[PDB]
Amino acid sequence: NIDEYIGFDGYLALEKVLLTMSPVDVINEVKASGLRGRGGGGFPTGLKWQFAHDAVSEDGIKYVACNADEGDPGAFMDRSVLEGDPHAVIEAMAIAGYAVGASKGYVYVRAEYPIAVNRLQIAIDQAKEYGILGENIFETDFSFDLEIRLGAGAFVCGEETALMNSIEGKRGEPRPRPPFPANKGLFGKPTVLNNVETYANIPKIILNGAEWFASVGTEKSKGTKVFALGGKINNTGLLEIPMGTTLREIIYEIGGGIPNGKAFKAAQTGGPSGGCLPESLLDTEIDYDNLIAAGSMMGSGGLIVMDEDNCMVDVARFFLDFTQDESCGKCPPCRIGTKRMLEILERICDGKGVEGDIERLEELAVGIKSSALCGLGQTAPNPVLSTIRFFRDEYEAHIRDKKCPAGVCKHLLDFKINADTCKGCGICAKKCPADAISGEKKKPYNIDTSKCIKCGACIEACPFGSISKA
Amino acid sequence: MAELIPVENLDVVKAIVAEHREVPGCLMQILQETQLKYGYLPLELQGTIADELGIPLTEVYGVATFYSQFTLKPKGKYKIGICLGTACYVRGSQAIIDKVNSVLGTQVGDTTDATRCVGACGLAPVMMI
Amino acid sequence: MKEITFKINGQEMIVPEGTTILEAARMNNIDIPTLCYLKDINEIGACRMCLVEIAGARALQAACVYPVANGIEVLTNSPKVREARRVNLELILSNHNRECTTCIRSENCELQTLATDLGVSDIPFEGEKSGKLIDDLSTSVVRDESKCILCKRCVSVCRDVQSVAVLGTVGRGFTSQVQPVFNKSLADVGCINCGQCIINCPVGALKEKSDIQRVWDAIADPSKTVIVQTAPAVRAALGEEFGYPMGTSVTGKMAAALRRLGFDKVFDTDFGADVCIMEEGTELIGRVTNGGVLPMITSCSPGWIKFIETYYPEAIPHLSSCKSPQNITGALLKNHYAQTNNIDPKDMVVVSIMPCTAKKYEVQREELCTDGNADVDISITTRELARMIKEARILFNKLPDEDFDDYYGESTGAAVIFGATGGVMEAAVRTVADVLNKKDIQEIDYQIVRGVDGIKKASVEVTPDLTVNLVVAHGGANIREVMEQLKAGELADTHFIELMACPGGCVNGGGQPIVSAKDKMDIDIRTERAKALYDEDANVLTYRKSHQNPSVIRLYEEYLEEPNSPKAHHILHTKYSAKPKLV
Ligand SMILES: NC(=O)c1ccc[n+]([C@@H]2O[C@H](COP(=O)([O-])OP(=O)(O)OC[C@H]3O[C@@H](n4cnc5c(N)ncnc54)[C@H](O)[C@@H]3O)[C@@H](O)[C@H]2O)c1
Ligand SMILES: Cc1cc2nc3c(=O)[nH]c(=O)nc-3n(C[C@H](O)[C@H](O)[C@H](O)COP(=O)(O)O)c2cc1C
Ligand code: SF4
Ligand code: SF4
Ligand code: SF4
Ligand code: SF4
Ligand code: SF4
Ligand code: SF4
Ligand code: SF4
Ligand code: FES
Ligand code: FES
Ligand SMILES: [Zn+2]
Repeated sequence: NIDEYIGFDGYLALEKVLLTMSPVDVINEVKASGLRGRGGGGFPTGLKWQFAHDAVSEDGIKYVACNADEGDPGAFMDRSVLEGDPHAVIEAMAIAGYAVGASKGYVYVRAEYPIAVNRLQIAIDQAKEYGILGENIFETDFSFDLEIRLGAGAFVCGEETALMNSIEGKRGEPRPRPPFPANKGLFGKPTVLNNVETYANIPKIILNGAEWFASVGTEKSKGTKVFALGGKINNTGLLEIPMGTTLREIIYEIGGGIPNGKAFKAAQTGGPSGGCLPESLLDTEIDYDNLIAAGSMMGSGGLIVMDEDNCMVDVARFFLDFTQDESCGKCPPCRIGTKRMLEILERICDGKGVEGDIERLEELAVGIKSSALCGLGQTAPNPVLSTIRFFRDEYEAHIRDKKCPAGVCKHLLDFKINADTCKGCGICAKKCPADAISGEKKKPYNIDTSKCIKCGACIEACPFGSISKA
Repeated sequence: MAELIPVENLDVVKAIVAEHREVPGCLMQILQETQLKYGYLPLELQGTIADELGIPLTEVYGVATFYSQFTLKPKGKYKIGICLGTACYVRGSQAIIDKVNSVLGTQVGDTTDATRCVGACGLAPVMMI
Repeated sequence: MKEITFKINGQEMIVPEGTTILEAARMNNIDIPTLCYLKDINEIGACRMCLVEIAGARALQAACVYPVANGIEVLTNSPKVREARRVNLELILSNHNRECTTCIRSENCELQTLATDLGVSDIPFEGEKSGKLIDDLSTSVVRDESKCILCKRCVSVCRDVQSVAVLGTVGRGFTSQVQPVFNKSLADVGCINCGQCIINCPVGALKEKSDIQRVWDAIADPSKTVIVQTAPAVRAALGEEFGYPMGTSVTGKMAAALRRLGFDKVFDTDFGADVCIMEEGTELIGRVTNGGVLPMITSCSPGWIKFIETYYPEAIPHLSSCKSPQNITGALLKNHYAQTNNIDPKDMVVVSIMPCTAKKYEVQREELCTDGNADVDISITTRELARMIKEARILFNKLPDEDFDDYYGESTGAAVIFGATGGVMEAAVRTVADVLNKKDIQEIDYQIVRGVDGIKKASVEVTPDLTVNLVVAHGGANIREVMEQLKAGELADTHFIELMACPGGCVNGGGQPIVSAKDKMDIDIRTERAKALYDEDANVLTYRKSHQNPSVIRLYEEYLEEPNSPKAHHILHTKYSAKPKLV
């Protein structure tokens, strides 16, 4: 509702900036706010606007665009503000188009979300009826227009230069930089790209004042950040925390603790580009500077929490297989170097791995970290680097001991019956495909671990449930 | 939903191809329209729509092979969708696959499909005809 | 131009805008590896072998793609860069088949030079490669993806500078590979047998059809007599694969070598080219005097004429009914020599060399037949000849010199310049000026269109009553754009259109042995082909004009009457048909 939005102090930000303050002044204010990029870049955002306006253009036109694409699975962050309040979103590019001198722009939205795609077109239509988007904006000489672009959320397309090639209609081809997209972007003339969450606080900082935004948080990073929790958690939902939050407070008192009486081992943040944060650093703060020394990245703002029941090797390839199909394939590191590590632990999880290979991943670790072209490549071993610094020992349970204490790493376990609880009904023996179960009536059946495929069809075939992963 | 070859190729390609700007652009917008009402992307008709556009086939076929955002040819008459997500892999359906391999025909991946989780995880596995 | 400052290894340098680190370092005697880059065409940096350390950077950057800035100090001898490139070379080595004893170029493959240069010691990384198939069905060019390392340069050179664009990338991960449209063979799709597809691939994944076994079968039969043939431009390329300095004529030496191989008769393309130029001048006079279809266009290359008949069937009535010179030589040799020497036509075999790879297509064509017999039954290339002579492996550098035989091997400079770019029109205007106005010209002023290189325009006053315009277009983009403007009919005024399939003349043809991208950096090789050809031309001590040869008029009033006789209309001119298109 456009009338309910303007009753929430709606579009007051565009009224003041088009009548009082110069485009030079709005750049100086965000530098006083200390805002930096929340998309994962880590660069100061207002600094790139200085390059954007001051650059030389052959035709005098400049583009400004927005990033509304979500990369990490389960990271439901950008979609909520799209379905919650998109009027502040479209208001923000009009502030952005005022600062650098833009007349046209585009919005990139995924076609797989029927919730917000139909909603945002309604917002665009009503805004131009008031005169907000279009010509003669608030009786001024600045004209800015928009056109919706319907993407489908390709995971490799989230890269900055990939948005430019997406609207050009070619494949999602990341080109090397320099020249920068804020210097040579669409049609060889500068563009501006920012995430929706950056555009959220823009009407706030101009109305409330940037001194309040710098009043909350640490000295290095100012302001607040939003996350989207997930994993084995008691309570699922959305949280709004400021700068200054530690891990042990967020998992227990706010997160609701570990469900079903289990205990914490490690928590993954940042999706496939981040890493796993164990119990040893629960007292630590979360920050741009803090996590990069800890071996992770903020990512899309997700959170994956874990319990005892999962194998750390099993969660290790559970991220990288998602990125295996999502490489664009052009640099040889992110093309063939990625599958190199898959076949290593695949023999390990089956038990074909051999000694001396714990050091073997580290030479490939520094290579794809260094010579990767798009940002997927160097952050592909970011789970791999973190898991071997802190959790190095339990690989030898799979290398030497050939046991999986978690009980999900399948091809090396064993099944043991509990003769106290099991009656010996033999229902599991009939449903065993390998005929590896032997025994008689009223006596618990005995197992041959040599013949089992370890498919595990027998364990639920026991109504008593006395079969254990030994 | 799928009104065969002739009238739809004519109707949809004589209507919403002829615009300006969006160099491939809105062609991707009609590509999804094809999988909105064909279920596949035609082989010999990319050449027809391209000669209507006057641009060769390598870039559109490259767009087709680049994204996995749509489907291709293989459709005999029906499809058999076995739900094999993580919760469904806890349940498992391998003996059912072995069962159809000895009666119906070949293994997964060949016509005589693979599905992500669609909902209703409590009744795993799900057979989708 | 804008002057910008940098420091390379502590040495200051001022360069204009657009200068990258790679070319400036090469200018300042610093050498950096590359597979990704080629001049003006392919700039992606995707090989990631050209890494140089830049101070203050978060990660390393590729030298070819990185543009310079003011005052950046950079180094190229760190442990970081050497270990990174060692890791990447170890990684990229894993795919291509290490069976280098059967790699077609073998010693010239520069990947081998990078391997022996960067001190790669072991291969710790075994594994499984892509999906294998070999499309050995095309009559000219065969692919093998087991050796390809996906450098994108083949699709780039076919897409843009040729304006053909029949290749592309498919799949994700390992399923990414270079393919034509909808994975059929190259024989049924709109490939033009360009030959620039094969000459720029860095791994030999693109290959010819080695058809030497039936050469050996033909020479192995004593009852079959063999007649070999030398193209007028092959002799500037043999020493290249013999390591000779630039532009050395090995003409009499290869004549003596092919005589030592035991081949029964030796001849050249020169005389048939002279006959073709005289004939083409005769239909020039016929079409001008009768107001025929304008402009008229020659048929020297099979490539672009196949391109037209597979692409533009509406342009048929402007062609020339005559064939290529090699077909003409084959027909005259199997008719006049056969009748003179009483040797059965089906007991003779004729083999000829020409570096243009499209020729293997026209031997497939059945319509170029004389009394149901193909004009030439077999042909090999310069690389094929190099492989065969290294089978013979005769010690080439110590041969004497010999001359060809009578009648059909005589020499004139007007067809020494036949192999150059535009010498056909030069000889044509020479003979038409000597016939119609008794004018003796050797060189023609050329005004090249500004902004486009490869198109050339002139206006030569053949007669004071009739002035003839000249258009020379070589290179695929040039042919494409002249086709587009003649489609609207903008250039109805001119009379000559010179369409040449390969860029830079047949001295830049496909069959010539490979040169590395490093040697193309210093001097364009077509320049030294031009200098060797021009030194051969200026030293011709007897004749500079085509029709003044006694032997051609001897065969005219002996056997072929006059040009455009009805019998010559049946054996020297024929019609062309359009070809099916499935692009
Ligand atoms: N958000 C996601 O879904 C996602 C996915 C993977 C990784 N990431 C993160 O995003 C980061 C971006 O990758 P990167 O670090 O290779 O790129 P990057 O350093 O270029 O960071 C991206 C942004 O920084 C700006 N930038 C960087 N250096 C600049 C300079 N000198 N002058 C002006 N602007 C400059 C770019 O213009 C761009 O807007 C990754 O390192 C990773 O941490 C994000
Ligand atoms: C490989 C790669 C993938 C990225 N994917 C995304 C994405 O999906 N969503 C997103 O908002 N930003 C992504 N980014 C960050 C963008 O570069 C860009 O920074 C973002 O659109 C703007 O946020 P900022 O304010 O931090 O610049 C990605 C960067 C890289 C290198
Ligand atoms: S790292 Fe290389 S292969 Fe991976 S997405 Fe980037 S360019 Fe493509
Ligand atoms: S794990 Fe499978 S094969 Fe082994 S006993 Fe149980 S049901 Fe039989
Ligand atoms: S495991 Fe269960 S089904 Fe099998 S014999 Fe024991 S009690 Fe019976
Ligand atoms: S291209 Fe491959 S097979 Fe051929 S020589 Fe080079 S490395 Fe060996
Ligand atoms: S076929 Fe040759 S030129 Fe083409 S991409 Fe592969 S290696 Fe490069
Ligand atoms: S032969 Fe010609 S058309 Fe075919 S791939 Fe090579 S350059 Fe392209
Ligand atoms: S111009 Fe090139 S393609 Fe044409 S015949 Fe000569 S070498 Fe062959
Ligand atoms: S994954 Fe099968 S229904 Fe959820
Ligand atoms: S050409 Fe090799 S890295 Fe650029
Ligand atoms: Zn395990």
